[PDB]
Amino acid sequence: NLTAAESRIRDVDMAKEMSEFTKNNILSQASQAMLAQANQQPQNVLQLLR
Amino acid sequence: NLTAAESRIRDVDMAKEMSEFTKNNILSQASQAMLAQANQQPQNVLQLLR
Amino acid sequence: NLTAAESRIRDVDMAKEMSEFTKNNILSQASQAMLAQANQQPQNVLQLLR
Amino acid sequence: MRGQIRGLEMASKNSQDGISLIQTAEGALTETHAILQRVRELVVQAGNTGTQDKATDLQSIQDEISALTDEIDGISNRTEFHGKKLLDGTYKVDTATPANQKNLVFQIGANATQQISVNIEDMGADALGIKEADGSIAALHSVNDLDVTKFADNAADCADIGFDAQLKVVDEAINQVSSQRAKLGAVQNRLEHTINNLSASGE
Amino acid sequence: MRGQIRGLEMASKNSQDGISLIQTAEGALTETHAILQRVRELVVQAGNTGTQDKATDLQSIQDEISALTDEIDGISNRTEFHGKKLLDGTYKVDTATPANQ
Amino acid sequence: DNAADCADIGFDAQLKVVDEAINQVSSQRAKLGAVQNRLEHTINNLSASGE
Amino acid sequence: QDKATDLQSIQDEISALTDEIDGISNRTEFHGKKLLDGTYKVDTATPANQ
Amino acid sequence: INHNIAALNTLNRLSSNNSASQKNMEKLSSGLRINRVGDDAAGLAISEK
Amino acid sequence: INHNIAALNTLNRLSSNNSASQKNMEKLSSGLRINRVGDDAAGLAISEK
Amino acid sequence: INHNIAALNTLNRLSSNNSASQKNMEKLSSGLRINRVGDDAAGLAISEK
Repeated sequence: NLTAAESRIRDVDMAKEMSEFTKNNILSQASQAMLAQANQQPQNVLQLLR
Repeated sequence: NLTAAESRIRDVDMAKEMSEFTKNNILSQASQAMLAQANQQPQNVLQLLR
Repeated sequence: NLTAAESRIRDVDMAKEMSEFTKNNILSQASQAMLAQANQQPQNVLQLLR
Repeated sequence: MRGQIRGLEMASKNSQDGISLIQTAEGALTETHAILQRVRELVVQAGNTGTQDKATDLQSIQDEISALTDEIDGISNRTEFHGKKLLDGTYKVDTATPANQKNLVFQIGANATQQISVNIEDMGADALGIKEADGSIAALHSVNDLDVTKFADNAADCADIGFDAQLKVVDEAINQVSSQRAKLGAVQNRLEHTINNLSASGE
Repeated sequence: MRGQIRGLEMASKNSQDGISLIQTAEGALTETHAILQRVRELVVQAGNTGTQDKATDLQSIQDEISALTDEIDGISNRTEFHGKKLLDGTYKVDTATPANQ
Repeated sequence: DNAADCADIGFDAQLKVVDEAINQVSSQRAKLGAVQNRLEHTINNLSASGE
Repeated sequence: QDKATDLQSIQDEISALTDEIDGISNRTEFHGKKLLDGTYKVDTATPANQ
Repeated sequence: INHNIAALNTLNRLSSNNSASQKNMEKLSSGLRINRVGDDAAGLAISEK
Repeated sequence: INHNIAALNTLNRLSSNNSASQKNMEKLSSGLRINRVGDDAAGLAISEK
Repeated sequence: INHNIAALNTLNRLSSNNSASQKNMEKLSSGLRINRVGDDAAGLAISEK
């Protein structure tokens, strides 16, 4: 019972923590896409310059 | 922890440093546009000459 | 114990050395990107020429 | 404004460095803590074997225990971040003269009084106590565990030979280490919240 | 007219600066709020563990809680925009003397 | 030796005086730019007087 | 976090920056007249010296 | 305006999400949500006694 | 940042877990938790007298 | 006036912005903001000890 309790504290629902892992990766890479699109506006400003 | 600390010192937020890279390029090329327009006034002075 | 010691000297943490391998590749290819962007300024100078 | 901003980025880096310092302390306290687990086992079977084994075998168990102790003093006297020993009594939580506390006041912001204090205290003599540890008890119970030949003299009813007292003070040392680690991890959480705040201020 | 206009552009910039000030306050309140989430968890398992754990372990949980509190006072006493603390009791919604608001 | 409570070793005092120096420099620069604006207005006035 | 030594290194950088401050205040000249230095104290104790 | 993209918040966001992934790895490689002392202090001390 | 992955802790973790597996083999191939002198000293000496 | 365009400041500006881009490349090709000793001295020495 105490090894069970310790486990419920210390251990990980590694299935759930993997779904979370995936999720955080997708959020990172999505933010990276938003960065890629974000760095495209000043060039349009340059098109306006010439 | 010390490799982490060294990294926080030595390394680059290369995403941020790329957004900066882009930015500095756009400022350069914009200044170049301003040069191109700047070299057009003396010719108008010449039009005034003849 | 001596085969262990020799191994600790001679052998490679090939996991770590692969993470390093990847890393050095990314630094190379990144430097190559910086070269690609570096060779774009003289052409803007040419745009200023005409 | 600009000065504030650049000092806020530097504030983020500051708090990150502080977290790392703490993580060093927490690896050290982690290993120390595992040592105290092993010690606790050795005290329990010192309990039974004080009524199965001889004083000799208890001297052997004691040799193992004292070795583990020398590792405790070792970690407390080698654990350094930027060459500054953290675990040792350098940062006594409350010195008798409060001037001597030398508290870890990390920078958290970019302006005055935007700091957080931290304290650490751990070594061999990290057992029970009030202001000092104590004498025959509660300092050596982490340094020189009594299960030498003493333990065969009595079961629990001397308070400095007794099983119950000794083990109680082992669990006390584990309580102090666990408390310290808990505080430090809490500081890490705090500093994380601060990095986010500084990020928004930079925005 | 011209004076009005230039003051209207300045009015736009004014309100934008105000939004930013608020955004600072909202990052601060965001982190404070997440702290209170953690606290709530600690109070719930303080609920059960008040009938599983000892008063000692509740003292440890309490150490974590008080730390989180010191972060609350921290954010309320460090959150500044143009060096002016926003969250603290400087701007009590209704002072007993309304002159002090 | 100390955190903030000597006024000549303290963090808060030192940093406060750094921001003070920045305040004096920024004040100076502000005055000077103001002089530039003033002088611009004067050039325009002189231009009209020349007209 | 750091020792008094590392603070001596930071101090070396700071004092260098200072020597640049005195430098700019003792080199900034227009028509060979130093402007930034104490030549034009805003309010001399003797106002004749302003 | 060019000196300041609004999407710097995407960089703070990206660093935060990365840090999330870092905690995820430290929990999955270890199988422990108490891998580091931080992120659960009380639960640690309970689990340790 | 590229010179330093956070998942180097996965390599220290991986070396530790491997070492655990190594002790496991040394105990299962031998059937002895006192296979090497280390990892139980007092229990050894008791078991030896 | 013809011997002196006001936009010479665009040339000093352009050289400065170019130099910024140069530092950017030296940081991105290297992944190091301490690539050269300059631009962070104290941080270097700390990172070096």
